[PDB]
Amino acid sequence: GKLFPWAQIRLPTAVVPLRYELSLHPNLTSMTFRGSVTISVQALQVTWNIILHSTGHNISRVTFMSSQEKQAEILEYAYHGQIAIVAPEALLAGHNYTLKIEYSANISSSYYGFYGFSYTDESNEKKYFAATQFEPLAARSAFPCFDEPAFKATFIIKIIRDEQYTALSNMPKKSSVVLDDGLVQDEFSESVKMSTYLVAFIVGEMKNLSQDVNGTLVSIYAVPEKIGQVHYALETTVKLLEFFQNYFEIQYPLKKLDLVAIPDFEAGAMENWGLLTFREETLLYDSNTSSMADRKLVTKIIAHELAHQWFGNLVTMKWWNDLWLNEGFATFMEYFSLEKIFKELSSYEDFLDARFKTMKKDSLNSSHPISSSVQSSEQIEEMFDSLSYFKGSSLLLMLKTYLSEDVFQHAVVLYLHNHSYASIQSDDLWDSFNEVTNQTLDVKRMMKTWTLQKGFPLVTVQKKGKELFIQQERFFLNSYLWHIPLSYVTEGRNYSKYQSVSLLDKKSGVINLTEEVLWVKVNINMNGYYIVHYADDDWEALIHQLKINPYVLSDKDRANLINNIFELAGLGKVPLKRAFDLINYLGNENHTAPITEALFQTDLIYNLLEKLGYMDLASRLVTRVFKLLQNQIQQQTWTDEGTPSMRELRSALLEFACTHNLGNCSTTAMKLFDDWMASNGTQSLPTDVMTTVFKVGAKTDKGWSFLLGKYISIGSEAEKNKILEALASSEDVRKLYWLMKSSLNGDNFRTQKLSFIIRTVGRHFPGHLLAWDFVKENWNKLVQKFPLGSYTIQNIVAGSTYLFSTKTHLSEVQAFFENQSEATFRLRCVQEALEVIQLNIQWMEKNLKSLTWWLRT
Ligand SMILES: *[C@@H]1O[C@H](CO)[C@@H](O[C@@H]2O[C@H](CO)[C@@H](O[C@@H]3O[C@H](CO[C@H]4O[C@H](CO[C@H]5O[C@H](CO)[C@@H](O)[C@H](O)[C@@H]5O)[C@@H](O)[C@H](O[C@H]5O[C@H](CO)[C@@H](O)[C@H](O)[C@@H]5O)[C@@H]4O)[C@@H](O)[C@H](O)[C@@H]3O)[C@H](O)[C@H]2NC(C)=O)[C@H](O)[C@H]1NC(C)=O
Ligand SMILES: *[C@@H]1O[C@H](CO)[C@@H](O[C@@H]2O[C@H](CO)[C@@H](O[C@@H]3O[C@H](CO[C@H]4O[C@H](CO)[C@@H](O)[C@H](O)[C@@H]4O)[C@@H](O)[C@H](O[C@H]4O[C@H](CO)[C@@H](O)[C@H](O)[C@@H]4O)[C@@H]3O)[C@H](O)[C@H]2NC(C)=O)[C@H](O)[C@H]1NC(C)=O
Ligand SMILES: *[C@@H]1O[C@H](CO)[C@@H](O[C@@H]2O[C@H](CO)[C@@H](O[C@@H]3O[C@H](CO[C@H]4O[C@H](CO[C@H]5O[C@H](CO)[C@@H](O)[C@H](O)[C@@H]5O)[C@@H](O)[C@H](O)[C@@H]4O)[C@@H](O)[C@H](O)[C@@H]3O)[C@H](O)[C@H]2NC(C)=O)[C@H](O)[C@H]1NC(C)=O
Ligand SMILES: *[C@@H]1O[C@H](CO)[C@@H](O[C@@H]2O[C@H](CO)[C@@H](O[C@@H]3O[C@H](CO)[C@@H](O)[C@H](O)[C@@H]3O)[C@H](O)[C@H]2NC(C)=O)[C@H](O)[C@H]1NC(C)=O
Ligand SMILES: *[C@@H]1O[C@H](CO)[C@@H](O[C@@H]2O[C@H](CO)[C@@H](O)[C@H](O)[C@H]2NC(C)=O)[C@H](O)[C@H]1NC(C)=O
Ligand SMILES: *[C@@H]1O[C@H](CO)[C@@H](O[C@@H]2O[C@H](CO)[C@@H](O)[C@H](O)[C@H]2NC(C)=O)[C@H](O)[C@H]1NC(C)=O
Ligand SMILES: *[C@@H]1O[C@H](CO)[C@@H](O[C@@H]2O[C@H](CO)[C@@H](O)[C@H](O)[C@H]2NC(C)=O)[C@H](O)[C@H]1NC(C)=O
Ligand SMILES: *[C@@H]1O[C@H](CO)[C@@H](O[C@@H]2O[C@H](CO)[C@@H](O)[C@H](O)[C@H]2NC(C)=O)[C@H](O)[C@H]1NC(C)=O
Ligand SMILES: *[C@@H]1O[C@H](CO)[C@@H](O[C@@H]2O[C@H](CO)[C@@H](O)[C@H](O)[C@H]2NC(C)=O)[C@H](O)[C@H]1NC(C)=O
Ligand SMILES: *[C@@H]1O[C@H](CO)[C@@H](O[C@@H]2O[C@H](CO)[C@@H](O)[C@H](O)[C@H]2NC(C)=O)[C@H](O)[C@H]1NC(C)=O
Ligand SMILES: O=S(=O)(Nc1cccc(-c2nnn[nH]2)c1)c1cc(Br)c(Cl)s1
Ligand SMILES: *[C@@H]1O[C@H](CO)[C@@H](O)[C@H](O)[C@H]1NC(C)=O
Ligand SMILES: *[C@@H]1O[C@H](CO)[C@@H](O)[C@H](O)[C@H]1NC(C)=O
Ligand SMILES: *[C@@H]1O[C@H](CO)[C@@H](O)[C@H](O)[C@H]1NC(C)=O
Ligand SMILES: [Zn+2]
Repeated sequence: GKLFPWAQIRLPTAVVPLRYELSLHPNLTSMTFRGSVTISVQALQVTWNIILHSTGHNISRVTFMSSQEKQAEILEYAYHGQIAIVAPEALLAGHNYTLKIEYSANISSSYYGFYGFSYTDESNEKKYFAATQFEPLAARSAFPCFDEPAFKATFIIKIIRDEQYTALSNMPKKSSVVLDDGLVQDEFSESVKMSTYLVAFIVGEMKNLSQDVNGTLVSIYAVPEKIGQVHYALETTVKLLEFFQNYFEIQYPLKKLDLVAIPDFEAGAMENWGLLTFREETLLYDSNTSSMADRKLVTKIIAHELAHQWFGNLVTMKWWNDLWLNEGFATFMEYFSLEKIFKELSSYEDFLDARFKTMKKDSLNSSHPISSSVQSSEQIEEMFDSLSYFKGSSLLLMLKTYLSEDVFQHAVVLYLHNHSYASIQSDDLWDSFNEVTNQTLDVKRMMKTWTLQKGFPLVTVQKKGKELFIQQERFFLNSYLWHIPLSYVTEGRNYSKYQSVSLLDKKSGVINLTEEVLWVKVNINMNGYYIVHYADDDWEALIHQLKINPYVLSDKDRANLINNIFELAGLGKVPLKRAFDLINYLGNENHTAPITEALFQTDLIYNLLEKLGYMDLASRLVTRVFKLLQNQIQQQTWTDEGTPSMRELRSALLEFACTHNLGNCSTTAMKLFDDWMASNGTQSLPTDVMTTVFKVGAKTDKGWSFLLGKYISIGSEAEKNKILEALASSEDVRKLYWLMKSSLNGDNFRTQKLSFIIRTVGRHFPGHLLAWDFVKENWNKLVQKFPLGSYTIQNIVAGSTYLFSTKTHLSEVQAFFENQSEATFRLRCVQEALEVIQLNIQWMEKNLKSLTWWLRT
């Protein structure tokens, strides 16, 4: 880079793009493409060079176009992904110029950038498909551009395809001219002002189902064989689109909106303006073969991706340090829209579980402020983590419960209007709230520690007569104050309940209770991003109540108490026995949210013990939890009867009983599976129990082979994923290895399912070591397919490491990562992984001998 005219990661500010015209001629059979982009730019400062982004481009020609065309010289700096155009005459300030670069390139074999893949039809024909995934930083691999989100421009896109293939892009199509040799050239209309990471184009054989919605054509695309499965998606997109245009008070601005089920896609979906793109398993749906977890997944993702058309596309963060302004808003709007127009799905259970898991991570010293400087490519990819998504929506949810829902909307609508087709940073949002409260509250001041400081506060609560003493401190095990909007509910001696709110912006304070009260619970429904720790008498009060009658608290409040007690046991604020004391109430619980959280704490302790060789202790622990839930597990029916939350409770209890061979569930499941196999896979299996039935079946070599045959045979991808979870839960190490190797190479299983497979293998005893070895031995190939730092990698590092609980393993994991580049060693997921092992070591030090005692007999 020493003879390159630019020394920094971030492009200069002296030249800005106005309009791109991109012409691509891709070849899916040779996996290459020819390109010619033409950029109109304006120079704001006198410069001799244009610094631009480009990787993997064999550039044949560069010309400064006018009348007279001037050839220009081009320099490359691949370490920074940058190229430098040397101008023949200096670019003057206040002038604009038009640049043209003709180039050729390979189509990607990764999931990043303009990538191409191959699939097999039902008629057993091989088919070719090409698609884009640019966010965060791959647009530059497709065409030269100013590949930073603040450089918003307009795009005209042109594709030369073979006539059998459809070409979609962000904007509607304008023209189609038929050329020689079976080729068409599709031209698309010029786009709105957008960032380069949103540009998208697809080439593949696809059918469509469309509906006009008030002048905007809404279409669902999929390969021809799956087109019968897009109806639900179409219905749901219409509902959410009219809900969002109403709540935001800004119409969706493009004449069409496409949603595309891509046969091979790593993310769950991508929010490209006008061309939303999804995994097949996250868009297609069939009530006959898809569980209610599947339904809810399709509807969540749609809600999330549609919300990005306003939060992210219309209004974009200036730089990736504020990614949470896109992803936090989209995740809030996803779960908010679901509670207003799809209450029945009880999506709040999903949002609550996700916040519980984000908080465990956010509690580690390897956590970062949700707004953190990032400059390196891997630092940018790592910004796509749970904090951006679920601590960002928790910040919004804390504000929405604090201020009115009406105040919140006012601020949202004002924010989006002011900043349409432009860029924003954190303070711009805190301003819009300040304007809506007519500057009474200083939102910018209150939101400071939540935005700039990692972690969350521990609120400690003690009752003294008719008052509550409240304090706050940082939640950590070896820092500024937070402005904490506190909520409490309390039951009086006349058995009357009251709730109120108070804002703790100092270290300590006293809440005046107007009466004397039986118990008190702070942080209603965990609408605040903090953990609450009670004095001993005040835990006991809440525990005594849960045994007498748990239903004076909501089911979110009860899930919150189980999560907080166990997380406070890890910290050491309460002995582990008090956690177990609390979930002894579970005999009277029959709601999903609390049972789900108890089973997770239970299963996490089981999976830890099992790896350490304490197979006896683990099993004692599940049999004690089984007795607590015995009545609930035995009521369960093997059907799809009931509300969504009851169907989800059914799957959790039958999965927990079958997995630990408790009761006769094993036997019921084997009988149902064996009758399924006799039918040759044609008998009705209830969707709710299909994971569980398959898993039991996959434990024999006959049933394993049978399941595999239908995996490569059936048309329901959601059913295929239940088969894959059952296949990957075999105890036959040869088969597990064969499953990972196969997904990694793209044969039979697609590389998109690898993270799922690796994690399933690594969760149980047979594959535990196997999965971590596959990760270590295939690290370099993994990082060819998935970018270093991205969520797929974070998910693989975490899922293969987090059940290690020995000093030896700690040093192994650390030393393996030190043998990689510093960029790899200093990845946040790698550091978080090392801290989680260290906490396992200490948790076992503190709690093992006493756990052996309460399970003695
Ligand atoms: C990327 O590089 C490619 C390599 O140079 C380039 O060339 C294209 O390559 C692909 C892949 O090989 C070809 O697609 C395949 O085409 C064949 C043959 O298609 C022709 O024949 C069929 C039917 O006749 C066949 O029938 C029997 C069995 O039925 C065969 O045994 C027999 O030998 C015959 O091949 C016919 O239906 C096709 O007609 C199509 O196109 C015409 C106009 O071109 C239309 O009138 C018609 O409606 C129809 O759409 C065709 O004449 C086929 O068997 C495969 O299934 C597959 O379709 C391309 O044909 C080939 N193109 C050319 C011009 O050579 C790619 O073009 C290049 N891509 C880009 C974007 O540049
Ligand atoms: C999760 O768990 C909670 C707690 O167990 C459930 O709530 C309970 O639901 C049961 C339903 O079986 C309730 O029991 C019902 O009692 C009703 C009337 O109670 C009055 O009368 C009894 C004596 O009969 C007194 O003890 C009491 O003080 C009341 O004054 C009955 O009407 C019900 O029987 C009905 O069904 C049968 C057969 O269908 C009919 O033949 C009858 O005519 C009658 O209509 C039933 O016995 C219990 O009271 C509830 N308790 C609480 C605390 O809520 C939730 O339902 C459960 N949730 C889920 C999703 O499973
Ligand atoms: C069960 O027993 C309880 C006993 O507390 C009964 O509830 C109380 O009922 C009495 C009589 O009706 C109420 O007394 C009245 O209170 C009026 C004030 O109402 C508003 O303020 C209350 C408290 O305000 C102070 O405290 C809070 C918390 O620190 C601060 O934020 C405020 O700024 C104040 O300093 C709220 O509880 C209430 O909902 C209103 O917001 C007052 O104007 C009247 O003149 C009278 O004094 C008493 O407020 C009730 N207490 C509570 C906690 O609700 C209940 O009725 C009994 N059960 C049955 C069935 O009757
Ligand atoms: C450099 O290139 C820019 C970009 O094209 C030129 O600026 C452009 O100027 C025209 C007007 O001369 C703008 O069009 C206007 O649009 C508004 C509303 O959309 C309309 O009311 C006007 O009647 C007019 O049509 C245009 O928006 C503006 N920029 C862009 C990005 O479109 C500029 O003139 C060129 N030359 C120089 C010396 O800078
Ligand atoms: C697939 O999409 C096309 C549009 O791209 C649909 O055919 C169009 O129908 C719309 C209204 O639904 C009209 O605005 C267009 O003029 C039609 N175009 C053509 C070329 O006929 C078609 O209906 C969609 N397929 C399904 C099954 O809905
Ligand atoms: C259906 O489309 C029309 C036209 O796009 C919408 O009317 C627009 O509403 C916005 C918001 O107030 C105005 O800024 C435009 O000027 C209106 N356009 C026209 C032509 O009147 C209409 O709101 C849409 N339907 C719904 C339910 O929102
Ligand atoms: C927690 O992590 C922080 C940073 O992630 C560590 O703080 C650094 O400590 C070194 C000590 O040599 C300093 O050079 C750095 O400046 C510190 N970073 C910051 C941001 O101040 C700290 O060591 C860790 N703490 C614990 C208890 O593990
Ligand atoms: C629109 O957004 C602009 C930012 O472009 C807001 O301007 C900020 O306003 C606050 C409070 O007045 C100031 O402290 C900032 O310094 C301003 N920023 C800039 C860059 O000027 C403006 O408040 C918003 N307008 C409306 C009508 O809401
Ligand atoms: C805490 O709340 C209690 C109950 O509302 C307050 O006690 C009341 O105080 C008012 C105002 O002085 C008196 O008129 C009543 O006689 C009291 N009621 C009862 C039932 O005792 C107390 O003043 C509050 N303290 C603070 C610091 O706000
Ligand atoms: C059970 O289902 C399987 C599909 O997994 C069937 O296997 C197919 O059978 C037909 C002919 O019967 C062949 O044309 C296909 O190629 C087979 N698919 C394969 C082997 O992957 C099987 O036939 C079904 N059982 C019965 C009794 O019909
Ligand atoms: O691949 S995703 O699984 N797809 C996806 C996209 C949007 C929202 C959700 C969601 N909603 N509720 N829970 N998750 C999931 C994922 C990527 C990153 Br970065 C995450 Cl954080 S999640
Ligand atoms: C670059 O493109 C030129 C012109 O098409 C071609 O001759 C040359 O082989 C290409 N080089 C590489 C390394 O792709
Ligand atoms: C395309 O791939 C081949 C094989 O890896 C490589 O030699 C060539 O340089 C690639 N093209 C570009 C433009 O990098
Ligand atoms: C299992 O035992 C329960 C009683 O706990 C009984 O109702 C059920 O029928 C039994 N299941 C089978 C398959 O025998
Ligand atoms: Zn998103």
